[PDB]
Amino acid sequence: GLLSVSGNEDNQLTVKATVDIGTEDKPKLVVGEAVVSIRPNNASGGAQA
Amino acid sequence: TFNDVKTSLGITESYDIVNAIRNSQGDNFKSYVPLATANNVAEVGAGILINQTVQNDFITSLVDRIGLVVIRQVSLNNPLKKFKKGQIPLGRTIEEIYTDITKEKQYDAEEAEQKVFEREMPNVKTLFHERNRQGFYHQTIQDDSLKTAFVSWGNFESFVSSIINAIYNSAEVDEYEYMKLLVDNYYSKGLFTTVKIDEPTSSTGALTEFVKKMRATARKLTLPQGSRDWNSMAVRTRSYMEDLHLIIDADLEAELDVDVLAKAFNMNRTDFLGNVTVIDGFASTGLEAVLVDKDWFMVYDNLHKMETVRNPRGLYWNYYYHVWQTLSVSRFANAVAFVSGDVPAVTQVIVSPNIAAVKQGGQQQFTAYVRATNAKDHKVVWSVEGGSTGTAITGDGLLSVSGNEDNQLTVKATVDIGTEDKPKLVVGEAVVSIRPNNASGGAQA
Amino acid sequence: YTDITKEKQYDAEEAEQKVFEREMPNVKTLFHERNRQGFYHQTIQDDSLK
Amino acid sequence: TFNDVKTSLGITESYDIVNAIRNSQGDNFKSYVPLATANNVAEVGAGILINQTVQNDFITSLVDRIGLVVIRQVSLNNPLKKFKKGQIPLGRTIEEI
Amino acid sequence: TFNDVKTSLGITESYDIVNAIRNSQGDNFKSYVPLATANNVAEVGAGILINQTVQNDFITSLVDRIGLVVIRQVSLNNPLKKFKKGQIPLGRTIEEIYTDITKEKQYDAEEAEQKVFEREMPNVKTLFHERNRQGFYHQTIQDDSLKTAFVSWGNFESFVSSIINAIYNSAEVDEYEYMKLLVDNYYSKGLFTTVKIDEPTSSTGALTEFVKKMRATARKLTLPQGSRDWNSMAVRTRSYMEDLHLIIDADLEAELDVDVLAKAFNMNRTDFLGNVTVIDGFASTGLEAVLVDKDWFMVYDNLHKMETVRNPRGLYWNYYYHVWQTLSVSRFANAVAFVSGDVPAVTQVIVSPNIAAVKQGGQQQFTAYVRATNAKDHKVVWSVEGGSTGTAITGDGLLSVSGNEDNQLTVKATVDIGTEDKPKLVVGEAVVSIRPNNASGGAQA
Amino acid sequence: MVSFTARAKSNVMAYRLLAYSQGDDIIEISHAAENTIPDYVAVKDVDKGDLTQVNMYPLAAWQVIAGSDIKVGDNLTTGKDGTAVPTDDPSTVFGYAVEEAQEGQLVTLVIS
Amino acid sequence: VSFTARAKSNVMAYRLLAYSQGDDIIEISHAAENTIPDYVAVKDVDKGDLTQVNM
Amino acid sequence: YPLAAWQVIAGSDIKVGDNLTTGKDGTAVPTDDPSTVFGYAVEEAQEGQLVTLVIS
Repeated sequence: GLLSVSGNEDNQLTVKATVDIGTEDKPKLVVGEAVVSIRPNNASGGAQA
Repeated sequence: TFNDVKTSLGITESYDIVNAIRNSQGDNFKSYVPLATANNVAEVGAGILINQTVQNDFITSLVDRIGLVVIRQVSLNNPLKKFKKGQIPLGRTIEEIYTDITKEKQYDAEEAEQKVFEREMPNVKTLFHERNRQGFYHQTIQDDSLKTAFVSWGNFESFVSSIINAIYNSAEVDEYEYMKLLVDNYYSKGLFTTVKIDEPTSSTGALTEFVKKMRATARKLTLPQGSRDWNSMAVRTRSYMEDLHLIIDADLEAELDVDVLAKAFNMNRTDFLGNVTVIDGFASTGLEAVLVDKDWFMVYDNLHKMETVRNPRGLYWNYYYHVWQTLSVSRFANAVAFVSGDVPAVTQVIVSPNIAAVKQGGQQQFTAYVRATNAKDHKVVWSVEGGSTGTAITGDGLLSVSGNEDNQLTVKATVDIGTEDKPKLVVGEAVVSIRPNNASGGAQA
Repeated sequence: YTDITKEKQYDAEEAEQKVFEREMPNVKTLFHERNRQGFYHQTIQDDSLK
Repeated sequence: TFNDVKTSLGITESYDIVNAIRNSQGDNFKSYVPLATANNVAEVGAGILINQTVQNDFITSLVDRIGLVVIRQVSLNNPLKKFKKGQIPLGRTIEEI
Repeated sequence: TFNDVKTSLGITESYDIVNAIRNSQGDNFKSYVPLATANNVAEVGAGILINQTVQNDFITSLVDRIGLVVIRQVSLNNPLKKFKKGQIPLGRTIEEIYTDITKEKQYDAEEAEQKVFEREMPNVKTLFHERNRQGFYHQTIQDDSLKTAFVSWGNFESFVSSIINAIYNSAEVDEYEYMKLLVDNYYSKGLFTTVKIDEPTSSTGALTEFVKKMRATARKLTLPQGSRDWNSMAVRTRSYMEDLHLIIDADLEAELDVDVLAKAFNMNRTDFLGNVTVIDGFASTGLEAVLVDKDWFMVYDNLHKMETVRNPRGLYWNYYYHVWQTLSVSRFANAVAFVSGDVPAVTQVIVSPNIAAVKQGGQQQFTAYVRATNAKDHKVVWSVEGGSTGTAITGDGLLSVSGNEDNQLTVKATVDIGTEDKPKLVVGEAVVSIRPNNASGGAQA
Repeated sequence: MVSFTARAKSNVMAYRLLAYSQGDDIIEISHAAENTIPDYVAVKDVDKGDLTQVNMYPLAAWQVIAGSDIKVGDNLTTGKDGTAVPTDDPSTVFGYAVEEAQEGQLVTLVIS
Repeated sequence: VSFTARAKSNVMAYRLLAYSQGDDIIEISHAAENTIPDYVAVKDVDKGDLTQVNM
Repeated sequence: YPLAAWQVIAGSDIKVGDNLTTGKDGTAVPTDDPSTVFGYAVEEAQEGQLVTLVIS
């Protein structure tokens, strides 16, 4: 559940918490949903280490 | 700051009631069919998570506004708060002192000729407790920024206070947890006078028997004459019925409320199993219920204050609710554990003189109380341990110190349970300070 | 609806640097809106009733 | 006047709750895991039999003191007390008629 | 807690008085035999480093409690404080200006004929002093933890107050030490005029000779006509007995009192002249006494603030006693040192007018004052460094400056101590700024 | 940390394992090839012609996209698209999982 | 950072350790002879005792 | 303090991406023979200038 946003994400994100119940032949996905507003910052970045 | 939010956000519908209503035909949902605005109610019946700005009907350019802000001033009090014993501003250690009864002597006035000034030491025991909790509740309140969310100062201030109240709530929640910790602690140490019960969930009969055991116990703990049992200090004590507090693990309460037709079904007060409190599980196994005196809790407040600080760079305040407490268990008080399933034959042996001081060449009778669960006879093996001189203890607990013992002695009361291939030694322990005297000696007779 | 805050251990040494540490409160919200709007039309034939 | 007293003096633990808590994983004892000072509470939760002098934090040379003494004024009344019929200062024999 | 602490924790027992008494026969310790509790007094009365728990004599369960807390308030003082020169709120540099005497010339109108307007510079010397100390005292007060150590507000408050007082004591101690530092510093730089003595702390002759030299020196320091020999600026000056202060120590004081003043009929003929004080000794090896003018010290206050701040999270106060001050020494003031240890033949050479600013193609006269502690001639060697060539000193301090310089110049004067394989050099220096000479030429004949 | 400038040369995606090469007076970066040991991890999307930076620091663990299901303690190597996948060939191991991850989820890793 | 380890068999302080896996949680034991160890014990850890690895 | 990158005086001219080894006086110089490689430069540097590159 730790969300990590890229250094250049420009769009609204949806976070889902899916629990698969039933069987693999007809999976049932119970989904919790949340939304994330992205905040600009002009932080430096690219690659690390 | 969102541009696309669905009203179904996070909602897994089992069915669409709007669809169900319009597709009904004199059956289920029939009475909703005439509800002129049911569709609206159905759409936002659960409210919405994100307030998507809605335009006003009649004039689309006007915006519907927030007509009401509800500050939910909800408290979360510690269900065990009633056991707080007050506070201690200065110092750290608490010394409990419990005196006890004295044996009756026969009124023989002839013996009284010489026995005036006879010494009779009182049965005084002690127990110490110390401040052991010390935490705090850090909380930032981003002042000034919040002023854009509220229109009225009344709402603004109400909100801020609810944050502070939330801090207080968290303190209460944690106290609750620490008090449960004390129960499980005391339990893990085998210091409860345990009672072996059969897991109620396995049978209504077992469940019923459990209640009888609790009831019998509850009575025993309140017998005016006292009984030594029920406490790990083996001191004679009683309890008043209103002092009893039965702690229920979980659903067990309900299970008894309904399954035990002959007890729980016609009660809700002190008279029946004492006072009853309910928790959300002991989570320590065995324990399904705990019965203790109101004086069993040594909860004292040592520090309660909120410090604050204003950041000037960032417009916010930090709050530091500091909570220091003495959290402990008053051994001396009555305390019973209702432990289901497999238990030890003997939970714990109690040596009565926990702290003894015996002279070189002097003696000290010790008494062992074997807290057995199987109600069978057990044998106590008395032994001296440590020390200098090989001095020992009789087979009945009479300690005899040599005329030249120079070291601290340990007195043990061992009860061997299990079998000879894997003996289990339940041991009661006591210590003896040796008192010098320069008494003459060597050999006798 | 505000909510509880996690207890932190009173370590005064850590406190040397952690003053002004930010701790956002667990605040959640929920919105409700006027959704019913109907009326009860009723004729009373006055005078005739007399 | 002792020079070596264990906090476990006379205590046969069925399990070590401190160990149990740190070795828990979202199961039993889960709610104790966040308790910032649980270890202290677990150590002296039952109190101690012998007051081993404890030094003050911040200044080791200072000694923590006893801030409270509790005198347990507990009575043990005769449950049958209500049947006392009074007293007889003089004489010895009672004649019921 | 420290568990098994012994009463002997910091004891280096020399003969065990308990046994000395125990087995005493005709020996003087026999006087303690009649005592009933001598063993307990002998065992503990020396003091207890670590408080170990003691149970009550009668009830082993009860713990004996402390019925008296003593806050030992102490105040320390800087004896040298009286030499402080006051306070300077603003600015920083302290300038000390001194006009020296001149040199007699011989009357002769044949020369005067031409030299009517020729200029003759005043012999002015200048010193500057800078702020040196800017340190501060830092003290944390952990109030709420202290509250567990004290059970009375009287003791609590007394204790905390004491700590703050200790901060001020800290300052007094260090100020004292800093002024001593100035003495050992100035000494380490060879700036005291050295007087050779022989360990007052020895024979009465050593003491006596010391006294003689002291009184004699004091006389010299106050002679009406003045002298250059007591200064690091080597300027002609004079001081009074009211200015003179003898620093020394307690050892000397006692020696004087007992072997001299006690016998003297006319005490004023052997006591020390001028004002006399006592310090705890000097750190510099061989330095026995220092005799200086009251204006030798150049100590000024720059800042004395105590800031206080609360840590709301850690629950404590931080006290910041900022002590800023100027710590320096006047080299114009008279200053001598009485040294018992072995010293250099020359401890310091003072050179010229110091700050010079000779114009390109010019000429200037430098000089030297050799502090010949061991009374030898000491030839002075001169040198010029920094420039190319055509610039040099004749050997008599007369500097001839070339037709073009550049670099800032330094002139040197030196004395060789030891042997050619151990050529220790005492070197005096002076700097010369070169004023541009606009005279033209380039190639000549 | 020690930062330096590097240019993507092939649509760098966040949380992917990265490799690098010597380019036109600049270090160029891209997703690490399958079955090897990566040098850097992306934490921002950087397109084929985009110029960015690299923050140097001996990180204890990386958070990368799982290329397949991963069990706690599994030794990991590069997979398709620079994702991390379970392996057993030491020479391609660059770290190991300390937590469970399903394909497409982030998996924390400890470098070796 | 850190993570939970389940030990494996009587870890001693200052000894070189190596990781493995079993039921779930990473198992820690003394590193085998003649190889490269993964971690250094800071304290003694019992056979099946959970603890932390301070990365 | 395990550094991932160093700043070393260039013993010659170094281009970005060049593998580096020890040179005269312990300076960093370009190489091509794995074994001598201790690090790769991340920036161009002229002789006498510091060059910063990752270890590896």
